[PDB]
Amino acid sequence: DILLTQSPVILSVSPGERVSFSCRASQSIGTNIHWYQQRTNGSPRLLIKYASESISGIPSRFSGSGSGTDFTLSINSVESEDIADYYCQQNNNWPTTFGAGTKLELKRTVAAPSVFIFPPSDEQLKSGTASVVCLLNNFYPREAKVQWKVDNALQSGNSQESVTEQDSKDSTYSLSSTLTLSKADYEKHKVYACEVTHQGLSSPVTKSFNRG
Amino acid sequence: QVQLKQSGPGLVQPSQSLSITCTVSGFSLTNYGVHWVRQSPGKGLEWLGVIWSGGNTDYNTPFTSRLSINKDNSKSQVFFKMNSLQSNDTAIYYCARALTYYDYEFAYWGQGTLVTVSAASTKGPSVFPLAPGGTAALGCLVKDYFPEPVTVSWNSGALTSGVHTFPAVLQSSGLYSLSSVVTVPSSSLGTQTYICNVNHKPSNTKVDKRVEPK
Amino acid sequence: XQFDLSTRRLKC
Ligand SMILES: *[C@@H]1O[C@H](CO)[C@@H](O)[C@H](O)[C@H]1NC(C)=O
Repeated sequence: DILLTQSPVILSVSPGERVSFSCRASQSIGTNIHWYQQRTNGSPRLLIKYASESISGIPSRFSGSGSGTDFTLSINSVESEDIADYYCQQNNNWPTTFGAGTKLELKRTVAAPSVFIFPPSDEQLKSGTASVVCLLNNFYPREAKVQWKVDNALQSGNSQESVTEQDSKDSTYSLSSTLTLSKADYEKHKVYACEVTHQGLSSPVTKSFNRG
Repeated sequence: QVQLKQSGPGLVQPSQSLSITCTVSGFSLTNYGVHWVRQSPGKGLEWLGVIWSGGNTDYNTPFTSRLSINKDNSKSQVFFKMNSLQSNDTAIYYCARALTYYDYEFAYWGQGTLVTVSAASTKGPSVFPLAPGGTAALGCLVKDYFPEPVTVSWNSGALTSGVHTFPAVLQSSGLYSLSSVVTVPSSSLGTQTYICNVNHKPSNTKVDKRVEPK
Repeated sequence: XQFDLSTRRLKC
């Protein structure tokens, strides 16, 4: 089968900038290449067919060139809604094969997180488990530290983080940190604190509550 | 419009078979081919096979033995079946239609069916509330379900601005957990109702959780 | 990068 090599793996640019994706084929495939966009939780969307032919409904800022083994998808002025992965596909040789894709990331100005903390619901406590959630909302860039403390004791190993993909509108991330305790441990302690460290804060921000 | 609507996401036991139905509209199955493509961590996008207007089938080489594609033109339905799944067959499966009847440029896709190959049992989630400069945050903790995915929306789709639904994470228990938040004006907590609509299709668990200030 | 089933996005 034809191997398709896309590069780079990650592309980082700023809005309004031109950007280019590369796709190299393991042997000449003429102009038989198609390009796709995939957004968070999406199916692939066809952007360009046969190297350069345009697609109805696709913003004119998308174009492609190339022939033989070296192909290029271009975005002339990058928008925030372009945050996505991009894939090439060859169909000169059966079977049709796809590249491994390029991830597009957008730089923006530093944005401090808004921090919210949520104690476990009494409904969940009936089940014998306590989840304490800490929310870091709409920040940039992605690096952040969440540190949990219960009654001045540092928590380690009992929390998990999930981070959204980049927002398609404001280009920020959001993060949740969930501290999971047994109901017994939770009932034994009082002060639940989450300390958040990020580049957009001049000092760390703590949100906390006292059980009851 | 041209559309492809696939059957719901679900568990398949190791060495059992996977079955997906693609129902199409805005075109006739007698005029177009329907292709099947999958998307896995280990191999990315692979083309699997196709059934043509006239009923002929082509299967990609690694799948000739275990793949079968059928259809019912009158019902606008395409039937995908794959035998003896192993764990690296866990993937997102898609049906798709080309721009022209004989070609392979996929302009129309189904929403994809997330397929999990595992010997585990299906389990619906519990839903718990995450209770709330004039901006309040509130949400839903969607906990202890298998397999992926859950859909979550807010106020039956009417609330979308400010909504963040986090990627699910696998707990040590082997069950997933996820939170969905939204930010709103705190002055609106008095007058608006907030409900997260949780849907876990693999277990047919549908919950609407009202989230109030405690 | 690698495709992530939860988000359908590449993840490094
Ligand atoms: C799964 O395993 C088989 C046998 O090791 C291999 O041929 C195939 O490439 C694997 N599939 C994926 C999607 O990684």
